[PDB]
Amino acid sequence: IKPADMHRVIKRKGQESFNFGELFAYTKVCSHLGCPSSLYEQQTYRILCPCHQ
Amino acid sequence: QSALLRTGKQLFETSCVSCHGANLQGVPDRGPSLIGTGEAAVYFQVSTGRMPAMRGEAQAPSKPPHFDESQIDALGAYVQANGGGPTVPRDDHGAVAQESLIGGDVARGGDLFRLNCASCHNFTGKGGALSSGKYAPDLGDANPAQIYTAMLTGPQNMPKFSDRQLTPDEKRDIVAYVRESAETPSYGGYGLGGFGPAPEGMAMWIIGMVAAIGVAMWIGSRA
Amino acid sequence: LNRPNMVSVGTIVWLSSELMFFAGLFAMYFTARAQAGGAWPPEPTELNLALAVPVTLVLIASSFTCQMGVFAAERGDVFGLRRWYVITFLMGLFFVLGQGYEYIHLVEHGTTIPGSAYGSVFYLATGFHGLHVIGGLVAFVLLLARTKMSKFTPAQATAAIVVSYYWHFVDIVWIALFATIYFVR
Amino acid sequence: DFAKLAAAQGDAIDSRYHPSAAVRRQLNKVFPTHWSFLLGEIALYSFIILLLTGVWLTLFFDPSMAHVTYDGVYQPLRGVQMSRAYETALDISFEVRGGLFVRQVHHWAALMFAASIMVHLARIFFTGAFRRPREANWVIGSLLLILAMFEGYFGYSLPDDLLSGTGIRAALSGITMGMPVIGTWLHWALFGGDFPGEILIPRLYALHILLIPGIILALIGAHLALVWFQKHTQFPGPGRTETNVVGVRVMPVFAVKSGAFFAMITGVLGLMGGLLTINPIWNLGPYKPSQVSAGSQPDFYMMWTEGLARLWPAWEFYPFGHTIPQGVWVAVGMGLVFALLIAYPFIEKKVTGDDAHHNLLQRPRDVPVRTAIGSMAIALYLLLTFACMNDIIALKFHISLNATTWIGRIGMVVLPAIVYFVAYRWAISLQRSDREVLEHGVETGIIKRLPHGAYVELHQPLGPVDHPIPLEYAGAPLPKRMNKLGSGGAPGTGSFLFPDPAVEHEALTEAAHASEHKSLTALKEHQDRIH
Amino acid sequence: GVDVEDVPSAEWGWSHMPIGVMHIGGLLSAAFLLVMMRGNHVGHVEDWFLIGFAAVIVALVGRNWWLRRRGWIR
Amino acid sequence: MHIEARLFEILTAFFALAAVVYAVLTAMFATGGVEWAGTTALVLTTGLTLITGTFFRFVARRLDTRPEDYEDAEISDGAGELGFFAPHSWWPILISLSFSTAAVGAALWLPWLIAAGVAFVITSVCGLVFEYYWGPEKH
Amino acid sequence: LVAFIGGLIKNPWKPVVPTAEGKKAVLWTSGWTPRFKGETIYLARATGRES
Ligand SMILES: CCCCCCCCCCCCCCCC(=O)O[C@H](COC(=O)CCCCCCC[C@@H](C)CCCCCCCCC)COP(=O)(O)O[C@H]1[C@H](O)[C@H](O)[C@@H](O)[C@@H](O)[C@@H]1O
Ligand SMILES: CC(C)=CCC/C(C)=C/CC/C(C)=C/CC/C(C)=C/CC/C(C)=C/CC/C(C)=C/CC/C(C)=C/CC1=C(C)C(=O)c2ccccc2C1=O
Ligand code: HEC
Ligand code: HEC
Ligand code: HEM
Ligand code: FES
Repeated sequence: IKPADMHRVIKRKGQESFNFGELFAYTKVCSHLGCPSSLYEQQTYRILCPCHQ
Repeated sequence: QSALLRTGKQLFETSCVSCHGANLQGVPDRGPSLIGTGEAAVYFQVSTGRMPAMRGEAQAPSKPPHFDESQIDALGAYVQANGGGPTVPRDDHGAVAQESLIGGDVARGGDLFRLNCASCHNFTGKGGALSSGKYAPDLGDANPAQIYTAMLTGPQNMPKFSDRQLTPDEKRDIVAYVRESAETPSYGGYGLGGFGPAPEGMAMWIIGMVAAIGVAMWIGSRA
Repeated sequence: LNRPNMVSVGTIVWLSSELMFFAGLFAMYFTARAQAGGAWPPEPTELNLALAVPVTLVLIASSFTCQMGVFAAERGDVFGLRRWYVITFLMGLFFVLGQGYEYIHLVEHGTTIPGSAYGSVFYLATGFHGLHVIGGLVAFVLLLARTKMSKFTPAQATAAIVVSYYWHFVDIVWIALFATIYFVR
Repeated sequence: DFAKLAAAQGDAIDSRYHPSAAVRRQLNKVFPTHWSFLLGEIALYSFIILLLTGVWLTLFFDPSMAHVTYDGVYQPLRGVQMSRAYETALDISFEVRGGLFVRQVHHWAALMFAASIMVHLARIFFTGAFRRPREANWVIGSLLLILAMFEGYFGYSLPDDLLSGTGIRAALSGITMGMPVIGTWLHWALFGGDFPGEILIPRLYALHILLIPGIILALIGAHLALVWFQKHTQFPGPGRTETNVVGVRVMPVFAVKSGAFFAMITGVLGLMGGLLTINPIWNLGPYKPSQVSAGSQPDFYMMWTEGLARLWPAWEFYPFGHTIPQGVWVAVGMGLVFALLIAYPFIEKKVTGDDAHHNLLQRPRDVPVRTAIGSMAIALYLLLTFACMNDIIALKFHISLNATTWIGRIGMVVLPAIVYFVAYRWAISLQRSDREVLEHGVETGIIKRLPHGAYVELHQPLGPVDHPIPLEYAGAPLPKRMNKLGSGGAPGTGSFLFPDPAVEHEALTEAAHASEHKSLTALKEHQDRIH
Repeated sequence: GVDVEDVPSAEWGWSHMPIGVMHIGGLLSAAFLLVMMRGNHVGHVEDWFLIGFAAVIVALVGRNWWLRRRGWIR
Repeated sequence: MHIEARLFEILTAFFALAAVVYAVLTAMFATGGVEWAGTTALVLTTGLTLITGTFFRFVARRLDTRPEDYEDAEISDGAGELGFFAPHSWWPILISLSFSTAAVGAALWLPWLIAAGVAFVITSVCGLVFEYYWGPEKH
Repeated sequence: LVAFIGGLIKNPWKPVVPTAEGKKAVLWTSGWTPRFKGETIYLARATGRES
């Protein structure tokens, strides 16, 4: 994450300490049907899965 | 260069200040700051013709360039010197390297493209749609330096591929694979846009099935 | 025959409107001829006036044959009309092929639509005229099929007459455009 | 020389098997000549192509999920680690002469098989041929449709490439895994474990080359046996009745027509397999769980399913410690659809109470409710199909992805209702047009101004006049153009450039006119006598 | 459920659907459009589109029901 | 039919006068010589009216007076047959849909959609033109 | 029927995957699951090439 946007980060309960500064790590497996949700839009910080959008 | 920097500034002050603030800090709700983007970002934005923009929307589309190669170089020098950041790979004669950027390993470039790039355009870079009005464009009509600087400076909703995330040899392999996929003719016949089963089904319904039904109507009878 | 034929008058007025469309194209051409400065056409353009004359002559011959086919169809002879219109179709096809060949040779010599303003106007005007020629060829094919599918009534003769009207308008427009491009320059 | 051989062979055959009565019965069978009755035959002929090319493809395909390095001729994949199935598919496309052609003809034949099954289903549904006694034949057809869909799915899943592997992972793994009680058990029975296993491709290969083709072959055999011994339906017409079949005998008109249609369909499939590229696997690369592509769509006969999964709005349930995901909906969806397709004749039989023997087809305009339902279902299917392709539509036609998603979501409700309304009104309006023609006569397009100024159109009555006596609708099409009743005359006979002598023109035109009168007279006598 | 004057070819095939099926179909379609407002989306333009289409459907059903209840429409 | 012709060459006379006046007044007293866009359009407007008027004049030179061109005419003079007017057709909507497919394919620059629209246009125009000329089916 | 289908029936919850907390089912584990209670698991990029 760009630091100018790190104030916008909302953290999940029980995962408040999973990032190392600006670097977050998520699964690359969609929670819907298991396709690789592998489209990272940086200016919206949106992870997109092409199998079902 | 004093002449080069002055020409870059005199181009920038009549093409970019209304959105970029005339001191390269962004205009609040027109454009972002231009400190640190560098010659590579300027080259990819202008030589593609995306920039100057005209409307604030989901995505600024590619257009014919608004300047020439020398003017793009002057603007890149201006923005680089006022800030500082990545540069375009140059050639032995002062221009930007085009054939030199074409890598050797095309299988590795293909693997890297499919891991990093094909997720947003497609297998062969034919383009793909994004969330809200945005999309990843077709890569066919883009020379190697544009590909390299698009990897190097992710413009908008493109992840930024630094020189250590994607090394220059990796970047050249990806450039080589992209150019090879753009320039390769289809072997099975007419490539139906390179998108897969959707144009195939449309062709079957509009050519094969139409011809089959017409032949049935010719052979059979009405009433 | 104490009344006028309305398919003919409708074709005539529509052909006048198409003349107006080519007027727009001519206005596009004449402008940027006065802005070049006299270097018209500019290099690397060198008009191939050795293939442009033959296709012009073939178009004039096709107009003559089309009028002869009209003469055939005015007396109810469907077969002579078919023959003259097939000859006209073949010669118009030859004209289109020659235009395409000149296009190819010009594009090979660095004269393109994005390449120059002269290229832009030249290919725009000539290509639109070629599209009109291709429409005329489609009209010829459709008319021949319709003559094949029913007894040759005076309605068929009217259809042939108006198709010939369109063909005459097309080659007259080509005569004007040839005189404007390869002679006035 | 061949007449004696034919006579001796016939004598030997009759002395050994005495088939004369049965062969004569099969040669005299009468088949109606409507063009739509050819639609099913397309699904037959493509299937035969699918057998032939299929056998060819079995001589070069190794369906192993074992991983190897390519070292083939295709440079842009040299040294890439891939499964053995993907490598053998590449070898077919590049190392076997005509292998790419056979692959493409096979895939095109699969697409035409699916499409022609759909069009034949539309014909059967709208003409009402599913009615008694032909309900079981509709059931068999529906089973064949489902089997063909899944057979094609398995087929293009056979070469383990990125697109097909992504489709496998999405549908066959994700949907199966999420089923309420037995989902993981089904997944581990099918895959032998987790999705990226080692047995999936051989199992699908066995299912796809032997099991499903065998089931489809048996079902097509039973299907055609039912069609043969339950003689074909027909549309109401001049000589037609519920107790007869009017058409042509098998020998030789029907046999030659069917053979020529087979040859022409094979020609179309060969031309498409040569000139059009389908499934260029080498551009997709080997399947890798870490990679995916933007254009992730199955072959079109499955597209609707994905569209459903794209449009259903993230509705999940959480019972006591358990999760019911969104994919479950999709499964139920498909189930319901298939159910609603299999038991339609019985649903309509219950609803309308119509349980009478029917051999005369219905024109779709004469059944506005069923036509409206069929148009509604077609609209919904098309909408789901296009919602599957909404990423490509968004890319090519400038529209946002969320816009297409919400258009699809609202449409899967609004559009079927509009289409039902429009189809119902359109069918009744076609009925009204038929009645208008029957009651005033055909409008000839000729306008006369009477001496007092009356602009009248010349009507050509189809029956006697008293103004015509209004005829009664008999379920048959009516002419509405005068060129279709012969008013357009005949052109001068010749070679399109040169006429024949007028004596030959007179002889041919008079002979044709006499033959047309003789045919119409024969039909009229048969109609009059039987009724 | 129809007459030859309304559907000319009524004797030939299924030609009537009870108006109850259409009325409850409209109500259920409106309910589905409304219930699609519960889910995962930041924006609220789609909610207004759903509300507008549901309003149109409910208005059509209400008008049809009212006119059949008063006698004009049959 | 003298009136329609006469109106067309009246328009032709005025348009020719205006075109020549514009050409002369732009050749001298303009910034950059002849304007070359109004002049061209005015000259070819003159040509449009000239073609229509000339054809109508050739028709009037070859025509005895019709009822509608004849004052003191009686309806009974116009009695008889008028000709063929199409009673109904659904081909125009198909032609328009085909041209719209082509227009969309050339607005969003998609050559495949342009080709599909062009093929659909040829097919629907064939259907329109052939509609009243297709014979009875052979069977 | 039982002796036919029974060869395909596999328990998805049979513990087969080692873990720093014993044996666990496949669906509960991935390659990120530590295996000896202090295992250093690196986030490695795919170079797409030996190593
Ligand atoms: C059955 C007829 C088929 C004839 C086949 C028989 C020909 C014999 C040999 C065939 C050899 C193959 C032909 C040339 C070999 C070849 O493939 O040429 C492509 C060209 O494709 C195009 O667009 C050109 C479009 C013009 C074709 C028009 C015909 C299409 C018909 C079949 C569609 C009708 C169905 C309509 C559907 C909708 C109708 C319903 C509404 C490359 O275009 P390119 O300029 O490089 O750009 C691409 C971009 O995807 C991108 O820009 C990318 O960047 C590039 O990499 C390249 O892929
Ligand atoms: C879902 C939705 C609302 C979409 C709207 C987008 C759109 C088409 C807007 C057009 C503007 C509008 C609404 C005009 C209305 C006036 C009318 C009635 C126009 C009719 C003409 C229309 C709508 C044409 C569109 C047809 C259409 C959307 C087809 C589906 C697109 C498909 C299947 C493309 C498949 C396909 C692709 C993607 C290729 O790349 C390719 C490359 C080479 C050969 C073939 C192909 C090929 O077939
Ligand atoms: C308002 C219409 C602008 C004009 C005038 C110029 N730029 Fe721009 N720029 C604008 C926006 C809204 C954005 C970001 C969103 C987008 O669509 O790109 C940009 C971005 C750039 C960048 C890239 C910044 C990055 O971090 O990658 C560069 C290098 C850039 N702009 C340069 C640039 C130049 C050289 C201009 C004159 C030709 C110019 N901009 C004008 C908005 C606007
Ligand atoms: C997220 C989706 C991605 C990823 C992972 C990649 N690209 Fe692409 N790309 C994306 C967008 C939204 C854009 C638009 C640029 C803008 O609007 O300013 C692009 C653009 C390109 C381009 C320029 C194309 C042109 O203008 O002609 C290229 C050459 C390109 N992208 C290539 C590319 C490569 C090589 C990638 C892997 C390193 C890659 N992209 C990934 C979206 C996305
Ligand atoms: C209704 C019947 C069938 C359908 C719909 C069907 C469909 C398909 C499809 C679409 C493919 C993808 C091919 C590609 O993308 O390259 C495929 C592959 C294959 N098919 Fe079929 N098929 C059918 C029957 C058969 C039969 C009967 C056989 C064998 C006799 C067969 C053998 C194969 C093989 C071996 C492959 C994989 C090899 C390859 O992909 O090149 N198929 N099938
Ligand atoms: S698998 Fe990611 S949205 Fe379906």
